[PDB]
Amino acid sequence: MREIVHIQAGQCGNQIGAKFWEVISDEHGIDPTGSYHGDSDLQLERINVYYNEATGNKYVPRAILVDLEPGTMDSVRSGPFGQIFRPDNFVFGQSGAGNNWAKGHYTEGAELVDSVLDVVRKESESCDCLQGFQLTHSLGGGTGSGMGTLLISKIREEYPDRIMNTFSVMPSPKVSDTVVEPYNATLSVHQLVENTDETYCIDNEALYDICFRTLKLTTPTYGDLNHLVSATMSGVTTCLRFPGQLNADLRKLAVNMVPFPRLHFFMPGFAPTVPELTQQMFDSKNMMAACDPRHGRYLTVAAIFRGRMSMKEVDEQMLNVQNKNSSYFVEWIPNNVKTAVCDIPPRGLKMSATFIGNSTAIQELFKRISEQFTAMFRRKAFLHWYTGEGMDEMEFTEAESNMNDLVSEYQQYQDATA
Amino acid sequence: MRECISIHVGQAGVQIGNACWELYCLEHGIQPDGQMPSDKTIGGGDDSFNTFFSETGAGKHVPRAVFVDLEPTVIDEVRTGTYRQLFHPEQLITGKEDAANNYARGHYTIGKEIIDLVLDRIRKLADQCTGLQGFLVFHSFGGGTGSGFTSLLMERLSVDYGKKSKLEFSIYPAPQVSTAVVEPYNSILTTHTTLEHSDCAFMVDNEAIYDICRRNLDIERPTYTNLNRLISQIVSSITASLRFDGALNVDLTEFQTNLVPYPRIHFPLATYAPVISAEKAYHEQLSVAEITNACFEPANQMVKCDPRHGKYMACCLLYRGDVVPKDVNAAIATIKTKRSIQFVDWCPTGFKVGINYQPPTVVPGGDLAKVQRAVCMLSNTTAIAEAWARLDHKFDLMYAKRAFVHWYVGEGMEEGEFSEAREDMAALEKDYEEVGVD
Amino acid sequence: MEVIELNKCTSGQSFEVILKPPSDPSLEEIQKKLEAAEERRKYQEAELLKHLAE
Amino acid sequence: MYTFVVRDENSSVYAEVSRLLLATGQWKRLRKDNPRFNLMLGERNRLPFGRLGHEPGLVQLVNYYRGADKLCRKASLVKLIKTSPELSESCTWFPESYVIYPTTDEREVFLAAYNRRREGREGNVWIAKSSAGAKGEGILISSEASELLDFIDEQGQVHVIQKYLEKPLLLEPGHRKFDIRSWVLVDHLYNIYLYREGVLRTSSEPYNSANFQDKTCHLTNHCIQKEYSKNYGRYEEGNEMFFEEFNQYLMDALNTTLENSILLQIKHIIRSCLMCIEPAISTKHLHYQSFQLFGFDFMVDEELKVWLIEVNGAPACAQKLYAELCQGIVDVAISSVFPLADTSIFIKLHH
Ligand SMILES: Nc1nc2c(ncn2[C@@H]2O[C@H](COP(=O)(O)OP(=O)(O)OP(=O)(O)O)[C@@H](O)[C@H]2O)c(=O)[nH]1
Ligand SMILES: CNCCCOc1cc(F)c(-c2c(Cl)nc3ncnn3c2N[C@@H](C)C(F)(F)F)c(F)c1
Ligand SMILES: Nc1ncnc2c1ncn2[C@@H]1O[C@H](COP(=O)(O)OP(=O)(O)CP(=O)(O)O)[C@@H](O)[C@H]1O
Ligand SMILES: Nc1nc2c(ncn2[C@@H]2O[C@H](COP(=O)(O)OP(=O)(O)O)[C@@H](O)[C@H]2O)c(=O)[nH]1
Ligand SMILES: [Ca+2]
Ligand SMILES: [Ca+2]
Ligand SMILES: [Ca+2]
Ligand SMILES: [Ca+2]
Ligand SMILES: [Mg+2]
Ligand SMILES: [Mg+2]
Repeated sequence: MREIVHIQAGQCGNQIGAKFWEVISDEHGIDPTGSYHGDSDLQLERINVYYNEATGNKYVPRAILVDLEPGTMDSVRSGPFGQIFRPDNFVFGQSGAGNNWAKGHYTEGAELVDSVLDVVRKESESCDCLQGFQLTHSLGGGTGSGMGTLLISKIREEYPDRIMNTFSVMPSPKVSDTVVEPYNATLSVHQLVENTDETYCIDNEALYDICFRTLKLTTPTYGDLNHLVSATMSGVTTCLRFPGQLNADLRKLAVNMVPFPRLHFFMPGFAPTVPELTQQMFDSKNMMAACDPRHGRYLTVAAIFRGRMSMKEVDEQMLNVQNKNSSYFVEWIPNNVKTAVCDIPPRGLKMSATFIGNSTAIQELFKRISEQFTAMFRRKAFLHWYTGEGMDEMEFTEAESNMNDLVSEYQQYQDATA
Repeated sequence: MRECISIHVGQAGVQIGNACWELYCLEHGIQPDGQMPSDKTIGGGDDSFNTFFSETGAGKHVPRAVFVDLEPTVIDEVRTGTYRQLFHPEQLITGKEDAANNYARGHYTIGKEIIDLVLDRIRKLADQCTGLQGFLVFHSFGGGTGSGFTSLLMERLSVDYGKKSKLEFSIYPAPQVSTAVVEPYNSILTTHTTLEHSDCAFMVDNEAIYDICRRNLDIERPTYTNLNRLISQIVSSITASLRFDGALNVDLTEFQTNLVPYPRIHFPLATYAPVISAEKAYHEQLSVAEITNACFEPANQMVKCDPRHGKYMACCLLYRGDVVPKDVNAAIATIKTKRSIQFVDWCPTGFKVGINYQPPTVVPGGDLAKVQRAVCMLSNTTAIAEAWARLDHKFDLMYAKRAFVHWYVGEGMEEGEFSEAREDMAALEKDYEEVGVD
Repeated sequence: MEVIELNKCTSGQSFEVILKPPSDPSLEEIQKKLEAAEERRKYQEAELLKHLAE
Repeated sequence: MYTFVVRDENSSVYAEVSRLLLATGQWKRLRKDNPRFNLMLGERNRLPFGRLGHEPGLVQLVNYYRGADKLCRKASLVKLIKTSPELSESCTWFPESYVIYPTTDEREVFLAAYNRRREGREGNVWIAKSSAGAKGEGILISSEASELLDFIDEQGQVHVIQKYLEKPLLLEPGHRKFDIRSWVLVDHLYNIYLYREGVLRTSSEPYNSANFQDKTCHLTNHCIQKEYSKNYGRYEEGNEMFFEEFNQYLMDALNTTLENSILLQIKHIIRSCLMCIEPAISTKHLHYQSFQLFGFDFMVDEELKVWLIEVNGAPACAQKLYAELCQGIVDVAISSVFPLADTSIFIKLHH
């Protein structure tokens, strides 16, 4: 009754999105046919936040799957839960984007966008009171990057008073499978800076090191990387999906986490005793973005504990980490660490701890991308492929300046005193 | 007999109101279905408990209360709870999206859309009143609705009911159970806007309530139900004089004349004792002089402050149960010899005392133990300004950087209202100093 | 220590114990501030939809 | 480990306690307004006491007692003594004093006693003082009340008039004046610890009762002896005589000891002063706890009677003694609340 509309764009967005629905469907006891087969009834008290309810008590995800090529859309339909989605919500083209942000944003994605907004509008109109949107996508490709931010912009025009959240896979510091990723990511960041309320930054190199070093998967795959993300997306959305009152809707969470409108890029974390969890959740090696928190200060933090646990012990150890490392929390935002607890644990574990941090250390990620981008743009390398789709150079100059401005802002607040 | 209407605004206001009204029903013998066997005037009456309860021809007793929130999850519990039949749906008002811990959103954006239906539903209650005393307004400082919408309604109530009195029961923000980081903002803004419309406000810092429940009830992690049940006791002991025969505080006007010589300084400190755990099969009972002496220990106050470093302007002692005046004055004289109790030069050093022979009523299954004498003291001491100093300092640290201000400007409020509200608290902190300091 | 103004009834008693003697906006104004707040919001939405139209 | 904050950088005593706590390896210093501290070494004026004890999960301690100002300033101390039954306007160890305001004011009562003793031709030399005067200035000594009542209206801050001790004990050689300084530590349990080591702060010129003009012969402040007379430093280093030397002088020159002749009265005055305020400043039931180090200033007359002249709430130690005292502060007042990892220098005054 405070509904959210989920959108997934491009290959990465759709594969991450697909398994996010696997995780939470199991948590709410929904089976691939859409029928509920659970034990408790807190699985359904807030089910309508992510599921439309239908005929004969079958719950359909309020999800819209978007890509410019049908391939990855076919695997989703072939997957374990491929059958649970409303078939009218598969909006796909045939041309693809060629790893080109311009194609996704301006030419190929332009032809397909109105069809997506048609589906979005139909979903939103069946919402007692729409809350906001969440998008999953990568920033290094063409569709989720170029078209994904086009959808965001069109969505904000029809729904300017609604919250726009994203889970955004960013370029990684050392690994890359495409040459023009800096152009795609920088252009998309400029969009997110302006048109999202909360973005969770994920990169595959950090996702991978957890899989290999921690979970000891000797040969990790995108499938393993995506299960980590999906488990984290379940964690960060626990308070939206189960009865609580800390960060219960998208707006309240944004009011508590975003002190300044542009600094809305978050570092997620996940773990795995009560003193054990709270130590891990704060460790560098549990962040899904490749930024070290001890290189900056937290402006705000949102910790979420799941399972049966002494809330007394949790409260006590949360305070011990804050007071133990007081130097890493801005002194001009009092009580900026909020903790929530949910009794529903994730499957496989019994006590989870998901971490959402708004640290100025995130500037390191925007500086990596900015250094890569300038190295190419100073020589205009590969630029003709973008101006050939109709773009102007200043559109790159503006994108570079804005992310560089974003970096100075993070540092301006990284040094502020009381 | 003059009637009082209670208005519960926001989540805290609603959930506290529902504990109070449950507690009123037990004290008066009213059952969940509104039937009061003890009431012999069927379908009417001029009794003192009628100040809070209406009556229908069918013999039901209906609280003179209105519950309002900007989202329906909380008020729905009232529509579904033990005491659902008590209220007619007209008294329960729901928006659909709340104020998102944003004062400006609850006061300006959403408040304007709903303020007027709320006033109609209030007027529906006032129309049933032969002479209406005024309003008791339960709300929180930190919520978006509790701070934003409450201040809007107070402004309107000062117009639709210009002469009637308004009392607040405010929940002051405490980080150990707080929901939002911007609660200092919402607290300063609603206090500034409400100050000149409240005749007397009883603040309850959730920190104090939280630590009492931990110390004296052995609750390792107090919940809202634990806090509200303790709160409703202190509330009930304050409103008892309006619901029972007596000659002290029988009128919302008396609360101000007895406790507030200065309009702006209308925040009396409440101290309550004894709070004893019901898990103790028995607790060797306490004296009048001991519970009375406990009224001057900061660990029993609703707001942690040091009255020793301020001055009193008024003090009221509200006893419940086996108490007689001679034992009270014995406790007072002996207590004045061992305590630091300095009144202002321009006021008499004295205590107004009220006694109600009915011992405190407890909720079955609660953590509070049935006692045979309890006392609540209401003292207007300048030491309560410590709570303003704490809030103002937190407000200052965040506002120096304009942290979170964009959320309020985005709702149509001007940055100036921040400075304006803070300057008002700066004046109030200083007026408290001219009074209670040399 | 005087004990003045003692009153008694079946439900209890009251009295006072001296120890030592001594030594708003118009309704129209309200609306005009809520309308100026609604206008500021509408101006902000307008400048956003203008820039999105660009 | 524990955390503390420094809010009076101008504190010799708490500067070195801060240095001591960091040498601990168990204490970390944050900066002024980081509120997540265990210990506050706070400022001297308008210390925000209302913001302490409200940080969840943190036992917080502060090195000042709220309300001790009523004892640690002149106008305050006079009214406290005269209006507190435990201390009695008839108090014997406090020189007859009167609060007087320039331009609740005992100017009419002071002249009553003034003429009462010129009627008896007794000594009528009085002194006026206040807590605006520093660097040894603001104070005047005379025998004509008119000279001191005109001099106080020449000011604008409230001063106190007090009978000058015309017959003080004079050290020989020298025939010089002196005052004694006792440092006392009050922990969070309100235990009153007296430092075993005091100091006699000296005058280096013979005591001339004939003229009070030269206030190097009368005002024993370390200020005016270092800076306006050249025999500062002759008899003892820095005009500071310590107890073991003063004890030998008393035995050798008067057949008595420091303990019997002076120290018993000192301990009695300390107890009386701090126990009269315990109800109003104690923090044993408070959401934060307090300690504080005080400096008591005493004068000794020729009959070996001790008199209190003032109490200092923000005192400085003597350079030879900073190490010993400042660590006693740590073990008794700080590590008492915050234990570390694992004889005495104080005299505990019972009560
Ligand atoms: N004692 C007590 N405090 C409460 C209760 N509910 C909320 N609070 C406190 O009130 C503050 C949160 O404000 P709420 O009243 O929940 O918010 P609201 O009035 O519903 O306004 P919005 O939800 O923002 O629209 C926090 O400081 C909580 O600690 C309650 O039932 N009892
Ligand atoms: C010590 N720090 C080392 C961190 C190693 O970081 C990573 C991240 C990944 F996301 C992958 C990965 C995975 Cl897991 N599955 C895949 N399926 C198809 N491609 N692909 C992947 N990457 C493509 C580019 C490649 F194989 F060409 F390299 C990977 F191998 C290493
Ligand atoms: N009633 C009195 N009789 C005799 N001598 C007196 C006196 N009052 C003060 N004095 C002397 O005058 C000196 C200055 O007085 P006082 O102690 O109050 O100044 P002060 O406040 O600067 C000391 P500190 O620097 O330690 O705070 C004292 O050292 C004392 O020797
Ligand atoms: N975690 C994850 N990342 C992916 C996956 N597929 C592609 N990516 C990432 O996204 C980039 C390729 O973008 P892609 O989604 O294929 O482009 P698009 O389909 O046009 O939006 C590379 O940087 C990959 O690291 C996936 O299945 N899981
Ligand atoms: Ca085409
Ligand atoms: Ca169309
Ligand atoms: Ca009746
Ligand atoms: Ca009025
Ligand atoms: Mg609410
Ligand atoms: Mg002095």
